[PDB]
Amino acid sequence: GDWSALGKLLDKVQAYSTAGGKVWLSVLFIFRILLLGTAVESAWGDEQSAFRCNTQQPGCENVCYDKSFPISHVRFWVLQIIFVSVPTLLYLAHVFYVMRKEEKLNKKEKVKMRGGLLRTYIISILFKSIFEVAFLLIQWYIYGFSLSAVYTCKRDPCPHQVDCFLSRPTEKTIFIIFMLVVSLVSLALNIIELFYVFFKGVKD
Amino acid sequence: GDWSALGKLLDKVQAYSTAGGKVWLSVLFIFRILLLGTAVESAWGDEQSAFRCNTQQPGCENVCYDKSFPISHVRFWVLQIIFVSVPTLLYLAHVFYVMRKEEKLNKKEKVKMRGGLLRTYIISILFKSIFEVAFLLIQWYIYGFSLSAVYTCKRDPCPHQVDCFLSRPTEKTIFIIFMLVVSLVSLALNIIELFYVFFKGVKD
Amino acid sequence: GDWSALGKLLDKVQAYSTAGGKVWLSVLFIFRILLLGTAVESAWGDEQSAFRCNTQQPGCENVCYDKSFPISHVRFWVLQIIFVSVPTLLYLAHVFYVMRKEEKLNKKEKVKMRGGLLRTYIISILFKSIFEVAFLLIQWYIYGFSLSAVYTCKRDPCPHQVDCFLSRPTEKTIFIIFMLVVSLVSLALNIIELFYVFFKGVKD
Amino acid sequence: GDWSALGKLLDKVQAYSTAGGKVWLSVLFIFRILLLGTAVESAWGDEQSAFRCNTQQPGCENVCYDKSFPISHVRFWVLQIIFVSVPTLLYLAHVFYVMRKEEKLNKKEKVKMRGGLLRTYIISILFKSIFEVAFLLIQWYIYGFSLSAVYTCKRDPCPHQVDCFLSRPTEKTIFIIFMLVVSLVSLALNIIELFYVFFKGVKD
Amino acid sequence: GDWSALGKLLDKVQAYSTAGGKVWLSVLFIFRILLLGTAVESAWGDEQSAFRCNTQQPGCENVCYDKSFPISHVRFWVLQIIFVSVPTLLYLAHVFYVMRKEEKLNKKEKVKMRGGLLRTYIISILFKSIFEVAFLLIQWYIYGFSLSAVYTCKRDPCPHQVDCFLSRPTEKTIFIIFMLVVSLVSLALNIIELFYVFFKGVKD
Amino acid sequence: GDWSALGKLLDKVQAYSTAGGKVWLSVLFIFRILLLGTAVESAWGDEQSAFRCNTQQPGCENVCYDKSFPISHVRFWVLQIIFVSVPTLLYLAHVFYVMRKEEKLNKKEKVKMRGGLLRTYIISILFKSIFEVAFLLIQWYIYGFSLSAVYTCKRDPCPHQVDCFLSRPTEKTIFIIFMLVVSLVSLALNIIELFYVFFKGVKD
Repeated sequence: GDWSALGKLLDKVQAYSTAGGKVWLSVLFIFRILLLGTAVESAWGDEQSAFRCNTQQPGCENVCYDKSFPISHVRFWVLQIIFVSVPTLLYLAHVFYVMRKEEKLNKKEKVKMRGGLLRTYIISILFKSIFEVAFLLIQWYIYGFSLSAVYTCKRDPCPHQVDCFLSRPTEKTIFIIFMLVVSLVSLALNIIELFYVFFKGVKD
Repeated sequence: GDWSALGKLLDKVQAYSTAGGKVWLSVLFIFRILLLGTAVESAWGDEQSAFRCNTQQPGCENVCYDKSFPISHVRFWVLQIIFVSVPTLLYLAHVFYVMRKEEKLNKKEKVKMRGGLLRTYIISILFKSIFEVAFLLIQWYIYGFSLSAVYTCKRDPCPHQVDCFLSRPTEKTIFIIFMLVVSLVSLALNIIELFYVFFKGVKD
Repeated sequence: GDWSALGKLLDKVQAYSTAGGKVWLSVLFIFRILLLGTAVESAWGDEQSAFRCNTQQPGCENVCYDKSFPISHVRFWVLQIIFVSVPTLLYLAHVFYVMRKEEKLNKKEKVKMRGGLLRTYIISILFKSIFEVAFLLIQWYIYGFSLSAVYTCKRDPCPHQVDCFLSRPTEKTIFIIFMLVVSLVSLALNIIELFYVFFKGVKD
Repeated sequence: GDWSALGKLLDKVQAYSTAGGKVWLSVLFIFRILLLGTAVESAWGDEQSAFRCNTQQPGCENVCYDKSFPISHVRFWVLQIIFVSVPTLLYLAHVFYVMRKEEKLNKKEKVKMRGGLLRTYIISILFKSIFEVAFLLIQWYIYGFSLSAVYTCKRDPCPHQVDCFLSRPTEKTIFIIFMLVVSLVSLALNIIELFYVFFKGVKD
Repeated sequence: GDWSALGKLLDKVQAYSTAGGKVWLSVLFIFRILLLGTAVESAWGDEQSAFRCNTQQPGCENVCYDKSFPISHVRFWVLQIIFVSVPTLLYLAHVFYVMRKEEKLNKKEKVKMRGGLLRTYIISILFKSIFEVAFLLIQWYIYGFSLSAVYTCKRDPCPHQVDCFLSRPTEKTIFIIFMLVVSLVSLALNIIELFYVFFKGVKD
Repeated sequence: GDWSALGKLLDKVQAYSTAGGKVWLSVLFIFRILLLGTAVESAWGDEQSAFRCNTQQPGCENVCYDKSFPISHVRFWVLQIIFVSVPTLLYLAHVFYVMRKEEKLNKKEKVKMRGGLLRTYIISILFKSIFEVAFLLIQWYIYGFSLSAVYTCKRDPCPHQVDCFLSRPTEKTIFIIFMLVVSLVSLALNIIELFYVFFKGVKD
């Protein structure tokens, strides 16, 4: 899919944010949206075609593939990258609205966070952090962080137990670890950014 | 398909609309057209190929797949997103026409909704609301909001009853719930926007 | 295929046409070219692969698929949208030529249809109307407006009669009805536009 | 393939050519390059996959498909549209070179075909005409203008005679007739353009 | 693949090169990069799928297809078009560097090849010529300029000799001849260009 | 995938870097990102489909294909081209920040590496070199630089030993050698660039 919608929006916020916001925008840009279109989208290509279980009964393969995979991981990461990118837009909307109000009000005759922009900023960073830890918790709860080559399936209308074999488990586990460590360092960067901003705000 | 037709049209209306109109345009932009191209278009890929019923008779699979699915859900959502996006264009057309008439008439020597723009605005929001509830009612009438893995098919030229097995029911039900809740909060946002505008119009 | 050839041409005519011409250009833009790329192009994907007749003889399927379908409907609509879009270009060419001649002639020292532009306008609308009714008549003559799921085929080198089963008849009939009603309201809009223009031309 | 190479070149010649050159550029633009990307490129999709002959011998199908088709028609039309578009570029190159020489020479202190531009113009139109009739003659010599559904193949390593069945003969014959009549009216337009230009050149 | 990297680079050299350089850039533009994306990329589509040898042993087909084809021809032409396009970039780099040095040095208070630009020019043309004849020599050494329909394969783990049948030999031989004659006239154009430039350089 | 993210970033650094940095940016541009989209992405197309081992047991092919290939080479090169392109961005970020600070500070009333830019420059080149040699060492440790046509597989649930046959080993080994020699000359260029810069820095 095309990812040139947000760019004409995240570029405009890359004019009047702090340096930690700029480097977080840069890592979100170059390490997630770029990685998702390039290679990790190709690896999930032959998802259901190469999947195979050892039986002769018709239609058991679809049920076992369903029970193994509630969702593919790519659409999970896309929902994650949508939900971590909503709650920073309203900060841009608020500063754009108050800049418009400033340019309206001053003519009846820089950037400095004061008054309420601190509040919007900290609740935006808090929402980003809690969405991050929520998505990571859900991914650990459902899938874990390893994929075995052999799966045991125990669902109707198949007989008692069947064995199924995936396709490319190693590469997928590698990319799962990679997206995990990217999410981890993004959370750590947000935490140290909020810590530095609060320290400078109590220092001034 | 390409979705860069309307953008050169919905951008121009994102200059002189109210804030509720701006946030509704933003959610229609980022949560529907972006979601439709990215991931939910991929999941309906192997629609008819992976579909399978348990028989030996030729050609029964096409009839049972037809009787199960009158339309795919993606084309239904595309028709929905067309019909909720027509009746806001004529508001832009009317304000563009009267702005042209203003710029023609004033030289023979902002934005403020007065006279008839209230009427066009409220009938546009009313048409959007009734189209929304009509599409949601039709989707509840035909499909429901859950998909069973096993379907029973009872059509000629197949014998009496046959069983059919779909592909990925869980992920599709998840995305159905997701589009449902997006439509619900869009309707609620339109209702509270019209309520606020009528309250300010009787307040002034 | 790419549809960004005409746009740099139909945009230029969307500067100096009447309001009925503008709304006809808008409906031709948003309801045909947009609909053709998005969803109805996907539904004709597995056209010949899913087609199947009940025999054991090799090669009968191609002959029966040929006799059922002289052309696919999508290429028929593309030829229709080409032939309804040629005879409006020469109006733009004529007004561009006479505007160039005006800008050449005036310097040797708006828009108002006078002299011959009425003639070009009415013959353009007449050609559009007769091409519309010709294409609709041909589509009714060959295909009708419904598709049965079962077809009886009676051609060599197959034996006497064979039965064939299509793929997704319901969705295709829905989209056929949709393109029909779009063509109908386009013809009605052109007729009422010409009626209004002739009434204003005899009123003045 | 992408067809946005020549456009940044045929647009520049659509500033200082005659009206017959402009309408020939317009028909070459809208009726060939647009038609080739949109629909007629889709119809040649399942070219070799759906092709089938009635035997049990391995590998005969490739030899019979080769002997039936020296080239597909689409690549033949692409070579035709390249060879009819080369010998008009050097006219633009010559007028650009002499316009550069004019702008160099005049400062040491419109368009009017005089001197040698007549010669370049008539040899360009002559080369376009002879390439057109050469390509049409070759297409009539090899293929004819009709496709039978059944073909008889008589090549080693197949036994004596075999029968082969194509895919969609009717639609392909329709598009062959269409490209033929487009080429015919292009040749007639070039001839009447050269006739009018020579008549005006002997009239002056 | 996308070929809009070099264009923003070969366009800039199409401002200050000689006329033979301009026509060589034009033929390299319109007859190679355009031809490679359009049609000849489609013909190598079903490369390995339609390939077939007559045996019952598993896996022999991959070994015989490997021994027949060290590389496909398209990737060979892509490497050729990279290696004939590197050694002209440094000429642009040198003239850009010395133009920058001129614009730096003159303000401390056209194009004319003098001093060392002759040397860079002749070694660039020499490198282009020797790379051209090297690639053509290698292509004649490995493949020849004709493809038989039947191939005899003599490799382990297949038994003694097997026969293999290609797909579309005639069309591929046609395009091989076409790329050959394009390379030949490019080499001849470079030779006559260098001859004319040296003749004018000894004439002055 | 799209590779037009970094371009709007590596272009901006191609304004104020040294000549060795410019030619390294040029070779990274034209010989890696261009080569990866064009041809070497096509050759890894039928990766798992054409792979085949000689057995009758179900599902052994996926396990043997997994044990042969931990990752495909293309995604390995993509991770390499990401990790060699991160540690040059912060140099641009630092010079942009200090140029902004210069333009802020000077108004309270070229490029010359002094103070700390030397330090950032040498640690950037050092990080690029060590990442290059690390990736090359890992590729030599896992794969080697040759691919045999026949592989012996010794994993459960297959019986004792099985033989597997790849697809196109020769072309893949050629491209492996090609990417190897490109990486080698990139490392050598970085080394001689740092040597020249340190020699000029101790010369001044």
